[PDB]
Amino acid sequence: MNESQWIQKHLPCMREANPKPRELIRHALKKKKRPEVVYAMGVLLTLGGESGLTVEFPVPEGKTVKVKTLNQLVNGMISRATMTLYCVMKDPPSGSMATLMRDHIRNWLKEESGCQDADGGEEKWAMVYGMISPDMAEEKTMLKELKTMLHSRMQMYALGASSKALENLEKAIVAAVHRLPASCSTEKMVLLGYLK
Repeated sequence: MNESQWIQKHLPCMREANPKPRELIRHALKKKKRPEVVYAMGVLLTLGGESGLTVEFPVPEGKTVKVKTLNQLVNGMISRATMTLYCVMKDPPSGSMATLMRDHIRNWLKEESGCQDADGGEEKWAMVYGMISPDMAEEKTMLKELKTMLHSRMQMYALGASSKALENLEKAIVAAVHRLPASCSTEKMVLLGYLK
């Protein structure tokens, strides 16, 4: 229940959207996320009580087939996901089937769409980097060596180091954060929340 909050809680990129159903749709389309995901959010919204999200979506290519069973839905999502999802919105199921489709799409969004993992990419490391001079990093401490690792990571990317080399360093960083003392309990699981 409450698809908007569900979407926003579980698909981080969507928190930047105005919480209304259509606004979420206009937002993800603008951001040009994979077509499957935006259509899945459409279905999840409709099945939750929104009634005309169809006009928000670009009509996809091909025959407009109808989607009654969890079966059709799951097979249509192999090579024709957008069309099948769009067809769900356009002529929605009811009762128990609606529930099965709902839990399917929700589960799909949460664990297979790739849209549930936080922002990877360079912005990530610069963000976690700007978290260590606010922290008195002058402190007789090895927490300052984290910042020097993080600095070298951002530096390495600019200076052209391979993905493999970059990845070693990322493993080391995550290693060093785990090996931080128990008085950094909260600080640990925050840092580990941004780097997985």
